[PDB]
Amino acid sequence: HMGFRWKLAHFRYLCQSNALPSHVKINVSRQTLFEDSFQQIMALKPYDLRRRLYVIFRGEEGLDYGGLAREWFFLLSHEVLNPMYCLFEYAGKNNYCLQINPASTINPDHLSYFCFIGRFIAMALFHGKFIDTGFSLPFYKRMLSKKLTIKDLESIDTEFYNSLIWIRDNNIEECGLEMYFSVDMEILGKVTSHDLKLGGSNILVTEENKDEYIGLMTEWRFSRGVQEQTKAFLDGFNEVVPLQWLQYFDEKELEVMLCGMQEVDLADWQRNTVYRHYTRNSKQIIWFWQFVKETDNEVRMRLLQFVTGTCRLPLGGFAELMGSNGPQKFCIEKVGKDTWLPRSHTCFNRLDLPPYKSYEQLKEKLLFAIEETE
Repeated sequence: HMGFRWKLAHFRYLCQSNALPSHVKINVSRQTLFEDSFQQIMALKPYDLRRRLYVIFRGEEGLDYGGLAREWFFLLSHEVLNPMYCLFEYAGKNNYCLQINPASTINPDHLSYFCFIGRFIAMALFHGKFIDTGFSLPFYKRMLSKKLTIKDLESIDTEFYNSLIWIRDNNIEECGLEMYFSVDMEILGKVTSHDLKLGGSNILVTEENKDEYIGLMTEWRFSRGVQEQTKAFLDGFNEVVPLQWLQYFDEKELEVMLCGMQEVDLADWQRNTVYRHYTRNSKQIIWFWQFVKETDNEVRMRLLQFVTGTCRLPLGGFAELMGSNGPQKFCIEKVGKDTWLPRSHTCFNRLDLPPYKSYEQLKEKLLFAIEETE
């Protein structure tokens, strides 16, 4: 968003100064890639991954170049991320980035594999290698130890989000009663209970606490069924790249560091945008497009994650954007008044754009929302 270039160079320098001598060799077959990569990497010390890397596919091919590193991180990235291994699964369907599968527990060694994946993604970052990862912004928030907001919820469970929203800005009734600081959970035949805090199953939710309740229910919704997995992943990543080295980045910057910056096709974007209470002839829309045309590609990318929840576009361009209902094109809807700030609903690839009075005001308001979002 701003001094991102500086933060990036700073990270690069940090990795360079921490580089370790000698090297590590990785011998894997083009179709046993996942399993052998796992065995070899886990048999090495985590700091060994900070040494030079020599990946020799014993599909016993070419001669030389970190093009194989790039291919490896690319390939393995799709294998580890492939839901066929039961570690990760897909989000809002038939879409694409991914989520830690609560049922990974089937594999009794899933935690060993999550540690491996964490080491591998930290390794990619340490060597400035890009991966086709599908991690969500909130997962990145977790990596950075940034508290999840109720907005983050909106992009994961619209139903859960709607109930917590009501509980928030609204006093308990005509729809509300007794709720406690516990959750009476999922997957297992027991009919049991989980406390959100010490003795929580006995603490009634009131019109004074409810704010902590909301906080605790949000975090629980994100890590439910995946706490162990998440911890295993972060511990592995941390041994290779200390999470502290990332403290200056926000979740949107972290995503870009892993997938890489890409150019946005403005014509594809414009012809595949839909509108609500706005038209291509609305002055606000004419200004919106003039604004996207004028700014940096980095601003464009931040705007995409603000609205869609990611900087990555599916194969096929904007015409293929998906929601949790199937087709969900980029949408701009008019709301509130010119004094409001723009807002978004990533689950719907929707931007709420107040009817501003001038280009300058639109520009100023969008930029603030795009960068200052937190």
